[PDB]
Amino acid sequence: HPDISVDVLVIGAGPTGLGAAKRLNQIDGPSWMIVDSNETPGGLASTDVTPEGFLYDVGGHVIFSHYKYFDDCLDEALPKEDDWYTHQRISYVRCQGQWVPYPFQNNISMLPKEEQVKCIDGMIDAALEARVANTKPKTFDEWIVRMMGTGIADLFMRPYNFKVWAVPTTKMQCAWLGERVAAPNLKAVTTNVILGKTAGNWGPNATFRFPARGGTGGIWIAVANTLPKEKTRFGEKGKVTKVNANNKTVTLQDGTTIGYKKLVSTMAVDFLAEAMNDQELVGLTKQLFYSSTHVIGVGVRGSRPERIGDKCWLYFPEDNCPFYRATIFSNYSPYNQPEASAALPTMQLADGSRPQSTEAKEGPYWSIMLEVSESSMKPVNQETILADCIQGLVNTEMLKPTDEIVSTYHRRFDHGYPTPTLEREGTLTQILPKLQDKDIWSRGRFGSWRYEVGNQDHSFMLGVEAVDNIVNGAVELTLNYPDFVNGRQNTERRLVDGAQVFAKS
Amino acid sequence: HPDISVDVLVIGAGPTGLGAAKRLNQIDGPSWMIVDSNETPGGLASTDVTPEGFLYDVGGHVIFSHYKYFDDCLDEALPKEDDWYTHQRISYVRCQGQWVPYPFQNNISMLPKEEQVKCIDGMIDAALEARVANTKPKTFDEWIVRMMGTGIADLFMRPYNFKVWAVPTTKMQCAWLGERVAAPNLKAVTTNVILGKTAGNWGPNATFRFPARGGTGGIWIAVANTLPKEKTRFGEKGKVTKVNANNKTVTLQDGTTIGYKKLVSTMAVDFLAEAMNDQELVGLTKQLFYSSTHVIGVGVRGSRPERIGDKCWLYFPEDNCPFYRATIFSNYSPYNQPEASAALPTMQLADGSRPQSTEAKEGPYWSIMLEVSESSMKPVNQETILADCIQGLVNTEMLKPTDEIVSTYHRRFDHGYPTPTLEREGTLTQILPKLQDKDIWSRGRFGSWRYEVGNQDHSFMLGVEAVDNIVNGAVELTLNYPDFVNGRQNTERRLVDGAQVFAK
Amino acid sequence: HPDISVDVLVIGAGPTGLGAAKRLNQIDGPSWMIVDSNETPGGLASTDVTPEGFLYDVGGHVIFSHYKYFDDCLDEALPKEDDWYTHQRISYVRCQGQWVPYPFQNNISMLPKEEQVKCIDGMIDAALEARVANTKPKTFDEWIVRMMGTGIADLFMRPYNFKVWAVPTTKMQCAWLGERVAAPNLKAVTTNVILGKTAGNWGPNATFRFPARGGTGGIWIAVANTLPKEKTRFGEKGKVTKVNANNKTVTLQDGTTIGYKKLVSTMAVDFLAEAMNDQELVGLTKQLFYSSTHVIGVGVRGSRPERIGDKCWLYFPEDNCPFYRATIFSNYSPYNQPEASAALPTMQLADGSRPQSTEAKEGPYWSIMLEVSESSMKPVNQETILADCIQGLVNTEMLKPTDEIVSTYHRRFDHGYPTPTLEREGTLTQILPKLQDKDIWSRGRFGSWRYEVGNQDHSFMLGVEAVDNIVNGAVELTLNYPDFVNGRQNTERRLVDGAQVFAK
Amino acid sequence: HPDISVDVLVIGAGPTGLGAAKRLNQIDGPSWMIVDSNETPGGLASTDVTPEGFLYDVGGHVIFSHYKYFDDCLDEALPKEDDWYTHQRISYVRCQGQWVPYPFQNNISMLPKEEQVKCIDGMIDAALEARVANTKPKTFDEWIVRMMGTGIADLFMRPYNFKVWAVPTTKMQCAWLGERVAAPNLKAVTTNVILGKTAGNWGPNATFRFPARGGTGGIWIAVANTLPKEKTRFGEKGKVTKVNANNKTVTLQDGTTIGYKKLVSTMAVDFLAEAMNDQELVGLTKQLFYSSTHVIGVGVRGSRPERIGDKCWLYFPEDNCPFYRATIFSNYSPYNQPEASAALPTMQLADGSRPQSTEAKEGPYWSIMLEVSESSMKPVNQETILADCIQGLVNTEMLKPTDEIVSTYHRRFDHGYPTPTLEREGTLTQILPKLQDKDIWSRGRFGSWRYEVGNQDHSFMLGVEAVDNIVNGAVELTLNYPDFVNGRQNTERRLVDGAQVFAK
Repeated sequence: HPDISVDVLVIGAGPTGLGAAKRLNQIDGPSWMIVDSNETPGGLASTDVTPEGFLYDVGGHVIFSHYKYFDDCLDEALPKEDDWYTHQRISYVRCQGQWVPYPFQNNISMLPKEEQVKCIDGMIDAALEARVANTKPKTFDEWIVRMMGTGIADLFMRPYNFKVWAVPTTKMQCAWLGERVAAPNLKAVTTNVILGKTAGNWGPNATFRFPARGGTGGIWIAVANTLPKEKTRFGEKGKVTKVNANNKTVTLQDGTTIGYKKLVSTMAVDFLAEAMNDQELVGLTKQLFYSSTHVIGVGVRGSRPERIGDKCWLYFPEDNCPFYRATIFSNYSPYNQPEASAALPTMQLADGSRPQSTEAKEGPYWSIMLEVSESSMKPVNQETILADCIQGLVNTEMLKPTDEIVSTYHRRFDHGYPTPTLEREGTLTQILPKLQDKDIWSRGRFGSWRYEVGNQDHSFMLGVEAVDNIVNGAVELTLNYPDFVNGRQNTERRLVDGAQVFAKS
Repeated sequence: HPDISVDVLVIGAGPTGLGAAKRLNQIDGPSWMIVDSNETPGGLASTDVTPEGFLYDVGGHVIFSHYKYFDDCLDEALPKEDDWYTHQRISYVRCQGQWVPYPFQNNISMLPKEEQVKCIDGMIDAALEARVANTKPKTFDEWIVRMMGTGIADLFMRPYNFKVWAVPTTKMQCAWLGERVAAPNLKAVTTNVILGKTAGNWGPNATFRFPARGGTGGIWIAVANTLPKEKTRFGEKGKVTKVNANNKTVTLQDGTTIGYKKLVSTMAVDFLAEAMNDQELVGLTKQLFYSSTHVIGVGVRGSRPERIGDKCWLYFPEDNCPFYRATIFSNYSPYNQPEASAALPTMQLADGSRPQSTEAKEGPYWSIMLEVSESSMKPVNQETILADCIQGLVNTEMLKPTDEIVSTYHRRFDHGYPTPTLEREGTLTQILPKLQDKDIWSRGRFGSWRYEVGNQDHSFMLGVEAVDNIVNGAVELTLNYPDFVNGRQNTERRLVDGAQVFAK
Repeated sequence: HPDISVDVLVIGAGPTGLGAAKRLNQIDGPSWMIVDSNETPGGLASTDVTPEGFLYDVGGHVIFSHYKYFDDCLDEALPKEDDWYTHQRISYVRCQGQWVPYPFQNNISMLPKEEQVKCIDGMIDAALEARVANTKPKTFDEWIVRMMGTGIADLFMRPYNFKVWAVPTTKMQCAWLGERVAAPNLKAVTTNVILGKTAGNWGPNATFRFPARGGTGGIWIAVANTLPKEKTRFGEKGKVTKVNANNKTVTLQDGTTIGYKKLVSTMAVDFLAEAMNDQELVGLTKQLFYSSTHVIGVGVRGSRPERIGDKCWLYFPEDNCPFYRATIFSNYSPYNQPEASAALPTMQLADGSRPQSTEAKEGPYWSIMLEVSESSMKPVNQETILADCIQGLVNTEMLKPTDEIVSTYHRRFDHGYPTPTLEREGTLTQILPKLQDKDIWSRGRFGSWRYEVGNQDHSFMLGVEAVDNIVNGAVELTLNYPDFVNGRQNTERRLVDGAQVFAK
Repeated sequence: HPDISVDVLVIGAGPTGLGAAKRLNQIDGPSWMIVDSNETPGGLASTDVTPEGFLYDVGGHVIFSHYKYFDDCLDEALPKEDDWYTHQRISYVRCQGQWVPYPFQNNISMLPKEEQVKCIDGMIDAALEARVANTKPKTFDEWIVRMMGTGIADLFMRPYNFKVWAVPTTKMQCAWLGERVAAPNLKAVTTNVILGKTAGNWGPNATFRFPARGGTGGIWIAVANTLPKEKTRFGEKGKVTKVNANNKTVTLQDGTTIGYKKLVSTMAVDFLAEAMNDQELVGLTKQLFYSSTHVIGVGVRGSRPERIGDKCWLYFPEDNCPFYRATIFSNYSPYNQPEASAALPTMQLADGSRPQSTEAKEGPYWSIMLEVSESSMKPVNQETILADCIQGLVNTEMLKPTDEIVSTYHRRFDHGYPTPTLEREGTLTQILPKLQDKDIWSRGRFGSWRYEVGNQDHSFMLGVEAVDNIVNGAVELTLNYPDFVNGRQNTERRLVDGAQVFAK
């Protein structure tokens, strides 16, 4: 008999595990327990802070919720109106010395005329081909070129996606992008070129909310806090080392054994296979491809520069900088960096030179967060990446050579992005049924390895739906039908359902 | 304070209400109650019997299940292997003196060659057009011509569908038919013509199961039997006469009042509106269109004729008979008609004449079930419809003039088919949400009026999913995404879920 | 026995008839003569002069030669270098206050950005439709929209062409436009829009040459001058009044009879039918359609305005003026109007006011030539059309209100354009072969009624090829295959062929 | 000064040179002479005879005339109705043991069903592709697959054309096939399949006429006989050995020199270049591809076998025989072989064995004429080809092993077909204008090297038109616009034109 026994054991307390736990706790039927090897819940949705007081998420983290249930839990966790800040979804593509409003194709009036001609000519070819198309695109690359035409694809989506995924667009699938037909909106694009007009895809109703304090990681701490503490086990005490799927027993690092009837595993599925000592699953899961993420944070002295303005996130297809995306994290919340009266010495100037004075001075401060990808196809020199990113900041005109840097941050995350390669589904449809046959619901960004349902809200719901499948026979819609859950507002499932209402009387 | 109070009240004990009841009874959380004006549950999935012992369902009833939950409840209700008979899904189209295996277009090799030419030419036009199509069809008719071409459409789907829906194909939407692109499989059609082959869409894996006894109605009586009797109110005592949506109170015919928190109503939504005395809802529901169904049953003396054989259901596009579909109901089960030893006099010959003898004679017996549609666009002479059907049976060579008829059945069901008119959705998206905001889940063949999810399994699951939405925040998938539930095996929800397992 | 007998009689001495005559004269085999009711040859390619000394062609006449034969004869007729002026083919469309270089679609960068959007959107639609099109356009209108899209069609080709043809574009065929597929060059149009480029279809190698003196009429007088006079009969003496096709006899105004073996008739075919007293043919020819042309000329005091510059011809789609086309005729030759030292009083200002001073002042002078169409579907008030045109010149900013007009000209030509109606070919198929069988070669702008081969060179060659068919069994290529002759440099036939070289 | 001088010198008295001569003789203007290395006029349109009396053309020669002028000259040459025989254009494709009527695709009902399925499926692919095609095919091969689809292309046109051209279909252009859009008539093909119908493209309307005597060679002998003898120089005396283009002098075998103003050369343009000793042209003409033709004749004892019947010519795509085409030459005229009473010994049986008796026996007789192509890409063993052809006849069931062969004929023609390779035009547009600059009209099957205008009627007209260009400035339409001349009835040019009528 094992040290402790529950009906449903949840491994991991990132958004996915927390979702499983939130639904288990709501149902309050079967006994359950959630473990995590980290004392702080949140997983990849956590937040670090430098010794100098600059918070950084694990790269740009921006919530768009497809589910009311997710909204219910965020609201419960952070209920005050000043627990959040609201911003418009402002993004740009850095291209040939310009900040081009997203979406790129609707804004190429900013490029030289000769290049506009090439772009439009390419999209004309794409529109004429789309008119007689009778096949679906088979690769990400085909999808890109059919949507954009060659000239536009070459400027942004092709080089950008390589810098993101660290694999060529020709080696990726495109089903994950959804069911929308790959075809240009030629009229929209030429209309903006003719009018000499720019237009981003944001406005008063295209907004997101960011937590006032603690960064994204604050959300999950708050959510976790709403669970019964005695049913949680976070820290070294909660680190799983072995899973005997046959005995439905899990062994933690401190030797504790847990018996379960159903397992919800949100750890990376390749780590699960190793922990199960299953050679067959180990074999299969090493067929899955992923990239690592280097997050670099740069704290800068001064009020926010006019040139940065209200920008939120930014895309970098060009090769004059190593990052694919930058986030003006200081725009998300004034509490993401020290207040103006806090004193910090300048560490270096943006151009790498030493400051004239070593003395500590006041702010105000602003803050840039950058992401660099790494794969077996795209190596990252960890000893020079910070300095190279900072050089990239000068090259892209985000910093002047003279800008004062008061804080740096660099961290490498081994499992960053699960790759939508051509082979992914072929591999997943062998792995998941084998785990399912053992009453193991492997779910999450790396639990189920599906980027298209790999955001915070998706992950959370993957955990919720896993519990709902386990207990109520619910369809696991997010897991199996990304296009379905993404094409609708999911209003039916709520933090308070009829069940708990009727029970309370 | 009303006479009774329950958390969830279910109106109607046809397949839909029974689904609601079964899910409620499984969850066993909220209190609930199910009422019906009929002593026998089943609704349009019931079975009648003539005084001579011939059973008849409400027209051809053949189950194809999309849901394990449904199978679970059917197995629970009728657990024995001898409770069921298995049959292949054998259907034909009567056309120009021949029985053409379904699907029609794959079997036009049976028609005269000149006609095959016309058919193939039309489908060639449809293929070339589909090659450059970039719009979806907007009407049932357009959908048909794009799938089949003009020649084929005119031979079967066009005239047949008018006989079924009792409204022209140009007046119906086509979304209900699924997301599949409207375009011909030219190669499969020409291949069969070239090889001179016929081929039905059945075989050892395209089967269905039919209850050994009591006809389709027997399923629902047995499913109803698994419910706690004290939670059911069936008969005149359970006939709903008034619904007060404001006070969440229902009043039965015998004056009984029932308070509810949530209402699952499976009666026809136009009847519900009337019971609510809600004049706005009455106006909206009057915008919906439906056809009535005449079910005609004919019991015949003799061993099953070889010309009939293993046929199960049959389609009739042509003018020489008023029915759109016939079912050889005696093939579905030997208990659908009297044993051979049963003595019965001949009532008439199939040509309409009086029999030579009035003496009761033995069988064996076989049995034909026919359906005729009626609507405001397609009236039917009620007084002659039986005799017209019988003459139709002679015209199509299903009966010989000399065949001996020993039993007849005819019943008109006012609400037969909810019609997928062009207008249906615009009207429903006004009705269903308005009812929803009053905490009324109106669901089922006429409860929510969507034929594409209007079979027994769909109906049953509409009831299940309505309860599951009310209690467990489930998505009402069947109701809102026909294409979704119909395109997969719905395996997740079972009669015993983790919930009930952990409970013990 | 008739007064005169020749092998080949040529009726009419405009370009077509003179073509016939030049070929007959070069071959110098069969006997022949040529008649015309006018003393001065040239037909609709003649030139008038006002009492004030301003020349006017019969509307805008610009030669583009598709044939070396035609060149040879023009060079023979006018061999001196200073017999000609050369100009670039500079044309513009007047639109929304702007002179838009031709071709219009390549120059819409001159219009407001909002107009450009509408034009490009329209042309995108046409490009996507052209990608799947598998029929040819049936009407001029279809052809226009397929080529240009709606937005561009509506700004220029549609309204302009109604103003020209005096019938709606929907009533005309489109084969006469040639064999090019009706489809937009979307890339070329969008590229010029993107670059903000304008670009005319002219330059150092897109030129025309114009006669130094006598206007276009000078060419035909001089070509006619190369024929032997005794084979000509021009004036009242040569007016044909009767054609007896069966007796191969023609009667002149003065009673002279001329017998012929072959007849080349270049007068309007409807006139020919009347002269033939052939009611079958009168009936048929009356089915053809044509428009009348009002040629208005305006002589203006002053040096050529900068706003006018080197413009040659100009198109006017808009309804702020009655003319469809203006020509800056004073740009074609300095001898189209008086010398600067010539004194002329001002007849009126462009604003319509007439000054009290009759003082004759000197020049220099410039000149505008205008055309207004008339037909049964578009009447023209002959009494006001001059003043309306002049006000149109003010509306389009060709003239200032204060400009001083020193000469006016207005003449109506009954047969102006032979219209390419939908019915034209059907009707000509009944007419031309009927005449052919009577040994009558009816040819020319109204002789054979085909506008696409109705220019001076085409006409000339229709006459040449008629003779060549009569004498040498040549194919009448220009008559039957406009697309053929228009798509190549016709170099083979020359004023001096091998036959004449060897004969020496 | 040269031994003899003329305005126009014609080299070669095949159809092309004879066409030039006929027109010169008719015009009777410039002086002229025609020479040939062969005492008998006709070139590749001549006829041989075996010692046993069996006539053979240079392969199957069947006249389809596109020109009235050609008809005129043939009718002049052989004016009696009994100078000609008329036959329907009857042809078949030998495929998988069947004689499939031409055109092949309309008759695939004769093939096994599973193969019909493959053919139709391929043509369906081609039809759907043609529906969205926006390019012209670039190779003969692409043109074939677009017309026929893969399956049909593979059975006939692909393998057959390799056997004809002795180069792959992928190495040939396709413009020579005309302007017709490359697309299948899918309905025509499916219809005959569905109906199980076969039908050739012949009937009482589709006929040809063949000379009663002397084979095709007899036409040209008779036409040449209409020329003034004194203006012809045929035989060893007429063999051109040198051409001095600069001096405009030709040198014959016997040393005679002829001066000309204009040269119409109908010899192979590669031999012309050699005779001109022009190294630039010799290099260019060596870039032209051509195949050699082997003609095999087989005379057989017996009345015409039923299996052969009224067949005229036959196509052989398959590898079980070396010939690409066979002609039942004995069907063209009873005078193409000895009369029945003529006695001839049997030379061998079809299976190659000796006859039982070596004595002469009577007919009747019939006759097969066969064509085998040869090129650098496809060698022919000259020593075994006769035997291989005869075996092919047995393999194709044209001869029984027992049939008695009474005559054999074999002859190799080095210049057989001028090949429409991808490069042909690039080369010819360099060669022809250079010759044209030296007043040399190089014209004919190998004179101008264009197969699509390489028949007897085209060749004749190439010469006629060459003269007409030289003397009358006519356009050379046949030479430059094959599609134009082949798409019309050319009725204008006659053996007696107006010119000759007016002269008398």
